[PDB]
Amino acid sequence: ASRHGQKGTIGITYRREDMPFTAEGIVPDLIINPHAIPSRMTVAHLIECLLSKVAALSGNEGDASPFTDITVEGISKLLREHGYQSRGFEVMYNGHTGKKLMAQIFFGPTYYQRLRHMVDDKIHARARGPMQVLTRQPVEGRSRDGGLRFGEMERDCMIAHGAASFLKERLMEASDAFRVHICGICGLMTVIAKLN
Amino acid sequence: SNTLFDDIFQVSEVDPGRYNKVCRIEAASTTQDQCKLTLDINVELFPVAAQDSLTVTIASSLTRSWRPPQAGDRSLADDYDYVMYGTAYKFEEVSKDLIAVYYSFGGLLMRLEGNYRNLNNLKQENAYLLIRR
Amino acid sequence: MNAPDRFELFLLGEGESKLKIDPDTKAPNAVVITFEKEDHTLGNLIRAELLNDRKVLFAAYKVEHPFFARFKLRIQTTEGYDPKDALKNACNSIINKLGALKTNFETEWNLQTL
Amino acid sequence: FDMGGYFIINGSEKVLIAQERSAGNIVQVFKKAAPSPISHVAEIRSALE
Amino acid sequence: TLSHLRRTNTPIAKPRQLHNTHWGLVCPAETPEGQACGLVKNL
Amino acid sequence: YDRKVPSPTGEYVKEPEWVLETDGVNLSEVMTVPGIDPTRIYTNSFIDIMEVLGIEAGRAALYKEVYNVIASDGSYVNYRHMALLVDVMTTQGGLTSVTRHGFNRSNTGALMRCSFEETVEILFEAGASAELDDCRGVSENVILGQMAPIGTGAFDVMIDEESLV
Amino acid sequence: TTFTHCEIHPSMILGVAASIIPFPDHNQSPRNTYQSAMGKQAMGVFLTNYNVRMDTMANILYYPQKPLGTTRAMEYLKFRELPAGQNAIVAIACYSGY
Amino acid sequence: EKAIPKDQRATTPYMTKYERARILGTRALQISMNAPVFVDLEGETDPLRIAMKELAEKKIPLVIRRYLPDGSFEDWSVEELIVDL
Amino acid sequence: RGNLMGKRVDFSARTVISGDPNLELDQVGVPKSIAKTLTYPEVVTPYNIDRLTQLVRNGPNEHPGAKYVIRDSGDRIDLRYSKRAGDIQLQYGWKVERHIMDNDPVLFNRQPSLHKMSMMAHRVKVIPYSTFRLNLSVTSPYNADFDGDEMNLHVPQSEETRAELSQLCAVPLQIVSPQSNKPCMGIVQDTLCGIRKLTLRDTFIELDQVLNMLYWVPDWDGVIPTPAIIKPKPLWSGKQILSVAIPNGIHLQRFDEGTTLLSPKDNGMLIIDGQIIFGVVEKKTVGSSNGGLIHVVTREKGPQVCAKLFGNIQKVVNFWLLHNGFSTGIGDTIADGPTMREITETIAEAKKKVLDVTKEAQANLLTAKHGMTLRESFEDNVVRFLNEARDKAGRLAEVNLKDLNNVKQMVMAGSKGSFINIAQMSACVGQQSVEGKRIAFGFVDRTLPHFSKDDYSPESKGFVENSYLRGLTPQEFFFHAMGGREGLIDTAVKTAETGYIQRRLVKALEDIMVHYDNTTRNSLGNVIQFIYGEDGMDAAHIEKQSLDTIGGSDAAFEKRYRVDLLNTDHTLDPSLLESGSEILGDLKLQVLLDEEYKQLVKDRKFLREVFVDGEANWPLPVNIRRIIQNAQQTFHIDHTKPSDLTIKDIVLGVKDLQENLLVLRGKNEIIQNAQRDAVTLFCCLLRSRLATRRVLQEYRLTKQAFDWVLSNIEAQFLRSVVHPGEMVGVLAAQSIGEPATQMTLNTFHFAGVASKKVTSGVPRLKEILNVAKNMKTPSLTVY
Amino acid sequence: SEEGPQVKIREASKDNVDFILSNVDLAMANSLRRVMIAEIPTLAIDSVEVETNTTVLADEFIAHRLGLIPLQSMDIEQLEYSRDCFCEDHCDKCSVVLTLQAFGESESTTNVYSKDLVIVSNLMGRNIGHPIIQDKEGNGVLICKLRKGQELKLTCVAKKGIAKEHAKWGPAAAIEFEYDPWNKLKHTDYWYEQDSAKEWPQSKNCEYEDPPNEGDPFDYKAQADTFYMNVESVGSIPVDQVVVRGIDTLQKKVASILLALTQMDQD
Amino acid sequence: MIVPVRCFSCGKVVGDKWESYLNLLQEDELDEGTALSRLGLKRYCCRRMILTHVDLIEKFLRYNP
RNA sequence: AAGACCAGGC
Ligand SMILES: [Mg+2]
Ligand SMILES: [Mg+2]
Ligand SMILES: [Zn+2]
Ligand SMILES: [Zn+2]
Ligand SMILES: [Zn+2]
Repeated sequence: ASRHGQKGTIGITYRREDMPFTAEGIVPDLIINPHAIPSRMTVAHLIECLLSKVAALSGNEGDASPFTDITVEGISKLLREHGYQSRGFEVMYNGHTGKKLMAQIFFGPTYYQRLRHMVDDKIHARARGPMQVLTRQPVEGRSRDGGLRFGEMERDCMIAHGAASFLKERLMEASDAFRVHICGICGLMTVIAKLN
Repeated sequence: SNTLFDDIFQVSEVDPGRYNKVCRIEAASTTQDQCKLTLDINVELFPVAAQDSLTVTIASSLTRSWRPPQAGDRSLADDYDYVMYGTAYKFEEVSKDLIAVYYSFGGLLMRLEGNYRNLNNLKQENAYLLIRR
Repeated sequence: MNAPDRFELFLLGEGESKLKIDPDTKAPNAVVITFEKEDHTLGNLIRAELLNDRKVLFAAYKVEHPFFARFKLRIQTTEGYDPKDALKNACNSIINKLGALKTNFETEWNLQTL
Repeated sequence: FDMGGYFIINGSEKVLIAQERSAGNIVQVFKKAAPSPISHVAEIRSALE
Repeated sequence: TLSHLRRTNTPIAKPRQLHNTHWGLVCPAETPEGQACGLVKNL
Repeated sequence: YDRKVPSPTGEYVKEPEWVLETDGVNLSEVMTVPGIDPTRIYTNSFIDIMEVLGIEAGRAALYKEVYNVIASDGSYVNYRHMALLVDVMTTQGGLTSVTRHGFNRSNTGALMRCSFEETVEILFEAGASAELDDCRGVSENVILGQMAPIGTGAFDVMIDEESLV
Repeated sequence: TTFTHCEIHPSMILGVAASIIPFPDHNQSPRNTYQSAMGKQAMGVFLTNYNVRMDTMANILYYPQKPLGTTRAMEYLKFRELPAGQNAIVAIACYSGY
Repeated sequence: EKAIPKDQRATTPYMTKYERARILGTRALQISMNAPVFVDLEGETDPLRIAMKELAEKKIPLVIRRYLPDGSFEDWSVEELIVDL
Repeated sequence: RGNLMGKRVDFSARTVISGDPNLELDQVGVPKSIAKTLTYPEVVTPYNIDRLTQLVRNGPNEHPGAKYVIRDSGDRIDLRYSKRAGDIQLQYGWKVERHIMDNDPVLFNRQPSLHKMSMMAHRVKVIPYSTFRLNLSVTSPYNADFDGDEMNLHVPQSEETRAELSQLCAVPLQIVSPQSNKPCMGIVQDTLCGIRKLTLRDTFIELDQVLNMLYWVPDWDGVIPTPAIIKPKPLWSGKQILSVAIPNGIHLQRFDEGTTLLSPKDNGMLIIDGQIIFGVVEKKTVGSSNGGLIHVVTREKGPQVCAKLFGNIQKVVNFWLLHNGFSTGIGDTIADGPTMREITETIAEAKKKVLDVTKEAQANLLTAKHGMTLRESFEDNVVRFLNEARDKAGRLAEVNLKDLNNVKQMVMAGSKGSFINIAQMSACVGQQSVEGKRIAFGFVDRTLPHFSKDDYSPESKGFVENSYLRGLTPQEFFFHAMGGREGLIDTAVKTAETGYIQRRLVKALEDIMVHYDNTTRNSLGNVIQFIYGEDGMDAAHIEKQSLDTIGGSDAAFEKRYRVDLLNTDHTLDPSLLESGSEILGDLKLQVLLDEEYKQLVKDRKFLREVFVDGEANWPLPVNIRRIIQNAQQTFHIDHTKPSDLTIKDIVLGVKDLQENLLVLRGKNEIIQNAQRDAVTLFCCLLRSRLATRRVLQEYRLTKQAFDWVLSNIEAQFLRSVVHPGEMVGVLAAQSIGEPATQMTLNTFHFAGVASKKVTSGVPRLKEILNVAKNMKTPSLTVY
Repeated sequence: SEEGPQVKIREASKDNVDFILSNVDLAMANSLRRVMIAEIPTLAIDSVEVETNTTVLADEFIAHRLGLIPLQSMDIEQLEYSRDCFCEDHCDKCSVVLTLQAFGESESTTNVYSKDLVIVSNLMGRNIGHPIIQDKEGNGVLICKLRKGQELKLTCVAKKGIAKEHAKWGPAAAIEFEYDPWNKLKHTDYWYEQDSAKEWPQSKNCEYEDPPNEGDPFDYKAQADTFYMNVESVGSIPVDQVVVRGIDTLQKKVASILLALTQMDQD
Repeated sequence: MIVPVRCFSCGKVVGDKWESYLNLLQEDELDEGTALSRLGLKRYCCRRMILTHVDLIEKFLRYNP
């Protein structure tokens, strides 16, 4: 994420040959999507990333210090004399064709941060395995090669569905499933099954 | 086959309403009294001034897919400056005789008004529109 | 760790041959070719060439999933002119431009000082 | 850079967290609930230091 | 590390709402979402 | 308040009207008043409507008030779903809430009632009032881990008969 | 017209972790709360001496990068001198839909 | 005891989603296990797609027992239930 | 409640979700290492034994593979060890635990699972990368995005557990949903945003691209359609090529505002058989809206034919956008010099408005608004003069937005962004609030230590003069700060509160399922609704159809349904019917059109006393309008040549229909009397769409076509009857509990007046359900 | 100059080729730019065998580091790819081997360069595996640093690969590319507030075309023709060659397609 | 952390310039921008390669063992 | 094993 709470996985990765490219022949280390902007109302991010255009360029200081008198008009005025389109925009070219992009783009340098939670320490999957001793159920946790809780709230939406055969198995042969001997008179588990 | 309508209109309004290539156009026909035309022209192919003498025509051919023209032998029915392709989508009774038709060239609209498109404009999925001069 | 192989972007792993041609059963006389281990570098370029040939009614390529090397060409031409020959000429044409562009460039470069 | 302020308890660093609580020995008045025998209550939490 | 060394805790009127008086003494923005939001504070 | 009313000519007209709105409830006392239409008067307290105008008038008001939470909110649920709630809270007699003081105190299946709240005293007095259990509730059949009498498992399947071709 | 005191600099009301926000006053006010939880979730050099300590989990940035956009509060925070974050070049387009 | 006569049967004469779902499955069970097959398997070699083929032709030999809430019930064969749905 | 009802389970996965715009709707990008672990235990049959002996040899290492091979006298054979994983002499009768593989029944969940649509069958598409991919448009019902959530998948280990997975819960046959008798997946984000772009009147494409898009649609019959423009340079309209995604005989019509079949705004929507005639496509069409394209295409064509439709729309739109671009710059929140100027003087004027009322309240001339304080009426007077001021400023930026404005453009698609955003960001932020009141006096007699005491003015009390692009002041920031947390608080409190509400609902309805006599019951077999939903209908097959006889003058109704053969002036002109001239005069028939026209007053009477507000638009089964166009399109009817049905054909056949529309079948009067009742509404609509004057006059049906209209209806109706079994208990709870989660600002918008406040939202819902004998806002409304 | 696509060199250097590229199709100039980036092969270290690394950097850090170091690829043609060459693992026919030994002798920091890499494998007299030094002083790329008692002993084994493979291999850098500055073909629509002309900056290449002017009805027939580039070498291959081989690699793998039609044609 | 060989964004070798940079700032007293000029970084993704860089290695060496 | 606590993720 950037520094204005713009949480974002990664999704796919293109080599510089497919990526949109400016007329100068630059390439974004990162595409994110205009939809994560106007509902979230993070205007500093559209600032900082403009701001750091004039940082990279003039070798100058990124004074994003809060209650100063630094303005968007300001930044830009500097950028406009500094060689560019004052509001960010740069006519990028599509990668595959090199056909000019009908939109122009706000092209920014913007401190992003790489957070904990990489995909590969949570990619759990089980088909049976270890099993608690008390209740004969899937041990817990992703690092015990556990299994997922198919909690009651999950249950409801199988019943809603009317999926009966499933919800059964997915509660027996996917879990506890056991075999005891019952009394035909009293009905309890007394029966000393001296089997074989 | 074969034409279905012919008349020469005087353009009395060119509204570029918040569009950049396209345009709504208002016209009366030089000859015919109670006749009027409202149409969407692609101004960025064919510039439509005020008061031009646009000659309007509606064919219906000269069926399968499309082929790149192509004038290797091809000669489609045009001494025509400008040619679109439409669908009729509602036919309307504007009192007594005064009938009106509605055409779509993929969203480029066309409203037309008279009373003698009878033996001519039968409810079709055909129609090519042709302008000249 | 569920990352594919890096070179599978140009090595045809056994089985996979480079060109597979199959007959388009939608519209008469037209075919759909599959280029294992290729993309827009190559696709877009052939497709545009097929476009200067007046004998080709229809021509398009599409990268089905960008996970994968593959891309698909669909070619349609006029009765009498086999689809593959279109590829063959638009291919040879590419070469004859490229081949010429190179030597044009060189007599240029070979002028400059610095 | 490591600025201190923790402890080390079996080679595991430990930060004591500020605990927050209402001060003692200040006097305060509280209009008690609408269905109750008492109208207002004055309260002093008293402790020595 | 810097932030955890400047933490706060409050156990059990309107004790999560950022109160007028916090101005300059607690951070107006630092606090964890949900579970114990507004109670845990950073100076 | 705005209100649409049949015209003396056919269609519905906007006829506006003076409506009185209150802070507090005494029903059996303000409908008995002169000047006021005692046939349209309404109160958001569905507990009073229930007591004054009977259960059926209640069931209706409860709905109005449930639906009002939803449709004020921007949403729209289908009448069937809400009404189905509204009817359960009603077919008992008065107003059975959706808490352990409502549905759960009713005499459904011992096993199915226990899975909600107060798991122990529910099972206790069940051993005490020695209750036979249907095992027709979803929950019972879950516990025991057999297929519920639910959608897929509402019927049974058997063979023919005809046999062979 | 009857002052007694004066603030040092308004910026100071902010925490440690919200003082990395570059124009938090141009941002809407939850968000900053969010960043404030993620500043912490970051990777970078957490200590100029990791090659010597021996703890469960470390996570260090191959190339960390003091940002192009700073807050006077960062200096006393030691941020330009120990970042987590890199000045990634950034596109705001719908491209491939991914 | 007890049933309900083959005449005076109220229930939807159609076959419900929930009915067929279980029918197919129960067939798709016997099919997946090597029990014999009642249609010219036209290429199709999958138990469930086969059941769908036997279901379309009505050569599934099974009977729903629909229980009413009073306890008594009505029988319907898969040969005699309309499969519009 | 924790290990019996229910449990931790085997045969599952979790990972981070990721959006895949080249995946199928009902698919499930699954990582290969997962598919390397989970295992459907397959029996061995001569139909499989080849692709199965194959499937052993690959072992648990290569993808399409297998561990353990179960035999008779049940015995495991572990295929990563064992001196025999290479040999292996299979048999019909043995099981083989193959890897999960392409195109498989999985059950793909996401918490919190408050829905039948948080669960679904997806089809399995094995992929690279440790991640689950899914089509963007299965985003809505799951309520994912990819700030990196994380989702589950359970693998059925039986043949009918996978039948029951796919014949029942599969993503498509889930598109249109009981909850709101409308569909719960639409087009979203880029797709939804550029579909608007692509579709503008201004948008044209030329050959090259037109052929790749064409080719990019997978069910495209290889028929390049003729371009709208053939003149200089054959060009296509965006609208045009798009239609190649929309199937055959798909008819749909709208009219938004001032829409004239000449759409001088290019608004509304008219789709005439799988081709679009006018009107910028966006949310209201391809959204998950009510009368929209997916509602139609499903009901109409299939679920499959519709799920296929999902993909196509994207495949094209996405592509078009991949080569159009869309960005959003900070340049997108800059207004005119004039407009910033005038915006600020907007606040200035409304500033000295609040200032003058304050100055009045001070000379003790502020009059006591009846029923409120002196003070409290001042709170009203301001927050009103202050919102008033901010919205006006806000809608003054909205006027000033160019049409090429990235913000304004997503707002127009309806992809992200609404009015307040533009408002905020560019204009003024507005008044802040905690506890419904402006900012607390927190320090004794003022808000922040920086103003004098007793300061009632806006900037003291917590108005934010500024935009976000403007920047905010220190104090302004803090007050924002304060309204901030308040939200974050109750978002934590709401999702917990409503989370318990649902748990109770669900456990309070549970086994209320519809039994095989169409009566809603439970474990004791108590009756709850004698006929489910009051009408025996499933809520998916239902739609907002307009009751033609409620509105309009008696005069206007008259000339609409009246047929008087004995009046020369009110007969069916012999142009309409083929018998027409031979009909004029005639008692024997007039007695039928008479008692038809009486039956239709009994109707207008009966409805006007049910729906007492005139509201003529009610949810109802079997959309008749679609069957009519569908008839007059299938059968190609010319609107000059005379129909060919007797009055006896129509009248006597419409009364014939109504017999066959069975919900209940019992052969005794009691049952047949609720049968008469469950249908009463529907048949109103019937008689109002299928009346003599209408069938003849308006949509000119021929005998042959008519009998088809009559036929579909019967069959469509019968298909709409709720299925015995249906677990309507749970269905009903989650159908109420789910919106409850999505309830914003749990205060109100009644706080413009300082006590027009009425408890609404989640607090109310808590009372209602608890039967709260001491509510916060009791009130009489008196008439 | 002749038949097909024309080239004009505006500026040239060992680092940058500036050129117009006239009378070519769009689809081509691009497919060039693309191969240029990804597909013209080159040598770079692919395998490190570390013996001692008492350094303050991690092993596989420094591995990655030499990964990037630009090795001389002017004779890349006579080296086979390891994957092909019939030699178990590697030989002098398919791989260059390098050696890096350094040690802190100084109390002061002991810097470590690419000038420091020493070859070993038999070069069989060809141009291959000289770490390119564009530096003013004679030591480019600063690999790692050593304190005092610090030691690094390793054995890089450069092999032939391409950008698609890993970017350590692409010889290409930044490639400036542009078609038609005045937006005559209206392939883009300029965002604005006031006046697009005062609001965007006339391209560098504006002097190399005509005015819009002004005036005349948009030209619909006009196609994507003429392109402006300026290709920049990383060092391994000469600038001038990067195009040449780009143009060629394109031609070569279009030819492999043609050829591959001849085979499957058998039956 | 040691100056990167090659800019993440374009690929131009920037690693051989950390040397020549610190020198151009200290001995010639230039400012960051005009020193990035003289070093031949014009595409600013490469200007960002250097100006953002913190050379933490210098501290790690500081540790004796 | 497993209980307790704390951080934390949608
Ligand atoms: Mg979201
Ligand atoms: Mg999310
Ligand atoms: Zn016993
Ligand atoms: Zn070798
Ligand atoms: Zn760079």
